[PDB]
Amino acid sequence: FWLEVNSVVDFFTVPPVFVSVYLNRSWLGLRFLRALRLIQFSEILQFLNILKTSNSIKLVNLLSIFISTWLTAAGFIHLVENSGDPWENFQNNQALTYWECVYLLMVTMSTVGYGDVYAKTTLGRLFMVFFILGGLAMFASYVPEIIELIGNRKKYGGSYSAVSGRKHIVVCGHIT
Amino acid sequence: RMWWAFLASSMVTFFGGLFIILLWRTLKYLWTVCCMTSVKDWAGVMISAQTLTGRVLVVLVFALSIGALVIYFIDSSNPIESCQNFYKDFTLQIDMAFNVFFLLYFGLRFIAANDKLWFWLEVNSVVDFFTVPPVFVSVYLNRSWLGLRFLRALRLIQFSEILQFLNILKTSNSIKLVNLLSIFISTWLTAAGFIHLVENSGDPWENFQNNQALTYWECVYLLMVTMSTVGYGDVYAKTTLGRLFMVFFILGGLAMFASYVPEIIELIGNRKKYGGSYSAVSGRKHIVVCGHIT
Amino acid sequence: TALKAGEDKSIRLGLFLIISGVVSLFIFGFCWLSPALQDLQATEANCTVLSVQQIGEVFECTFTCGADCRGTSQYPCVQVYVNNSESNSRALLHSDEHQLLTNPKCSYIPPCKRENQKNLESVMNWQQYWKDEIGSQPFTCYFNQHQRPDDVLLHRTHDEIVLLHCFLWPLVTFVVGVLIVVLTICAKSLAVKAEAM
Amino acid sequence: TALKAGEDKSIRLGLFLIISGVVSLFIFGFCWLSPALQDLQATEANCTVLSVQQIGEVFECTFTCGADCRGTSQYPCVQVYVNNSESNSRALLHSDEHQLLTNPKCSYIPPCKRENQKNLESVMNWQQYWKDEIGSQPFTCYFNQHQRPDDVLLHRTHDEIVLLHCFLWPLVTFVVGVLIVVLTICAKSLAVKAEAM
Ligand SMILES: [K+]
Ligand SMILES: [K+]
Repeated sequence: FWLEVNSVVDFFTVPPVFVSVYLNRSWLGLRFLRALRLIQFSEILQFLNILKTSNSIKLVNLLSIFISTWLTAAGFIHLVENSGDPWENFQNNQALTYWECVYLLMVTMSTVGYGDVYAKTTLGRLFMVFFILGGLAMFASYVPEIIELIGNRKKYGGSYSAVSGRKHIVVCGHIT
Repeated sequence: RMWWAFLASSMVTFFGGLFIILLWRTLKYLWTVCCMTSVKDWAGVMISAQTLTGRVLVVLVFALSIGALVIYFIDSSNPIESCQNFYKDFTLQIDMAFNVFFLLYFGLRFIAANDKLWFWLEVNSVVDFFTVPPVFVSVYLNRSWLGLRFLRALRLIQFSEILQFLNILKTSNSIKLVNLLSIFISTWLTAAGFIHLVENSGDPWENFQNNQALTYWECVYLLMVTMSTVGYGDVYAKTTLGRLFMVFFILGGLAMFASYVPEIIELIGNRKKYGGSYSAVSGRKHIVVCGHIT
Repeated sequence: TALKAGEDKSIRLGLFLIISGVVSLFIFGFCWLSPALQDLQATEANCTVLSVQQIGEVFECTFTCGADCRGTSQYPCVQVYVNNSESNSRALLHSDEHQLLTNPKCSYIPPCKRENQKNLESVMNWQQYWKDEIGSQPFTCYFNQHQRPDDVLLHRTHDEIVLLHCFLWPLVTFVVGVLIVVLTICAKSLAVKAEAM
Repeated sequence: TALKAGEDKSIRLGLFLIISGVVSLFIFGFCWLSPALQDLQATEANCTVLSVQQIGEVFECTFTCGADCRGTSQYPCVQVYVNNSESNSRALLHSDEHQLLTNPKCSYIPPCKRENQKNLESVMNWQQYWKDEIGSQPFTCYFNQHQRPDDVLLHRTHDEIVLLHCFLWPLVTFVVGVLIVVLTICAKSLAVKAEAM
């Protein structure tokens, strides 16, 4: 339980906020890790019976892993660019907003790369090399994202909502 | 400033050595038109390969090659104007202490590998001819040169042998995967060395005036941003030679070096394998079930 | 009783903190050594002021007024020369590397303010503070006779406390990583040996 | 006895050095010919100084102080005119192409130093050196009457030794490549013919 991922998200979120109210001073630290809580959003739609097939549960699980990873990686770039390199006395920092980091990640991971925004610190360049090499060719380059996409198309129905006043009939055997 | 004497020491040793080996074979051919050999199989051969305790002729020369490559990373970070740290310090003194081993190990391989000609133009032999003589020139002139030393990164290719001899690495499939992965890292660090060299020195038709002060890490980053096809253009090659090299690395890196197919077959081949040995733990009873299991 | 599943994750985390510590020390090595291998070649020395004056040149500085203010104002150039007693020769006094690199012409930069009179006064009171000490008073000062014998500084390029933080913290993660795996392999392998009783 | 495996690799290396030599000569052809086909149109000529003077204009130069120093300082503009005897007409004296392209207004650039007095003295002693030779002394000088009849140089754009290096070294690799394949095909095909005895 202690080294469970959702437990790690609490250890990097909760104590800093006690320090912040004790010192009466906010700190814009690793709080973005709260975005990693979106991964289990499939459980909410499944418990509320909004989400149907196991196939659609797999699709929403994959889609939420993409959004939460995108918002997390944008948080790491945000932190690492707004604070300089320490060997540079923190002087080479860059005033990227969080939304410029979200945009930079999208323009990079689509491989467009305009270079209107890019990481300038040495740490930011190390993180972008990691996010390019891990984001392509490991995190993307799945195969089940197409098998589940066509698996959503094969399914001929579930229940026949029988409407009142209409007569009804069932046909079976060799139907072709 | 001098520079071409360092380069000549490698070009002359390699081509001259090719010719003396070729001509030693040629004069033996002419001899029939005109009309200690036991010790080499004993000494060194019995510890270099397939002899279990041979770590002193593989793990050691690997760790020294990584040390020589790290020393190159250190050396490339400076503006090359120093006259104090580049001598009796963690620079040329220790660099020569690492490189003298490669002379001995090259000689030991030369006296063992009977076929001199196939051995001379072997890739790992070529890496020694472009590394070793320049460092003798450097300690003779008492002046470091940041030449082709990055080629020591091409020694990482055989890192699979170390993990296999130490029994760290299991299946032949995982050996193929680590062999491919090490070819990528060593090629990336090598190509970054060629761009580094070719951008920090200008085009010669431009009197070397159009040079660009890229660090080695900016060249490593440039190669990654290029080969992923992102291409921000925050860093790019400005010299005519650097642009020729980037056109080659784009055309050879895509569509030949990448565009393999076994990198997916080995990736799924790592997923099929249901186990190897059943570590039988003491005190637990045990049973085996077989036949038609479904 | 899922102890096998937690344990293997504990060993993987210990190995991760070992490798992360080693790699973090490697990375911080290559990028700190350029600053550090520069500053260890800059020697501490004794120096004494020869003269203080304005050279009649005037330079720009950037002031601030909140919300990315593009405020700019001029100030007069002061020069100060010293005899550097470690070389028995002239050098310019420059205070620190950031000042030197932001204007290498002049010995001082006033903290650039909204009004010209506040720049003028600041430079004049700095000049007047040094006019009291044109003399034999030895000044502990930093010089680089190895590759930069022209300018001398009052302060070093880096505060060594952040350098030391930047090596002690990754070394702590390496030590925690090996200490995690060394403690946990007993609670794995010897716990079952003592529970078999 | 693996001689077949080494031999074929020897032939492939010889063919590689042939093709690499030919392609390297082709590449260095296209990029050297723009400089070379310019400098062969610049003629050596005799010229004589008409006047030396300052025109009262002042220009910037960049000085250095170590660690990518952005040092800048001004200097006074000198002009020197010559009669170019190959055209019996005025031209400005410009020393070399780098000087001309870094400031085409003025005949000389002082090596830009930290103090203005060192720029002033350098320009004044250069002017004074030419004040001794305002006369009939023929000056061997380089002129381009084909497309640039306005300025004259004391030096050429390139040192021909690097041009010659840049063609002799790839030609050597072509010669080594063909000499490798021509020597090795005998040690392949005639060695077996003489071993069959
Ligand atoms: K692109
Ligand atoms: K771009």
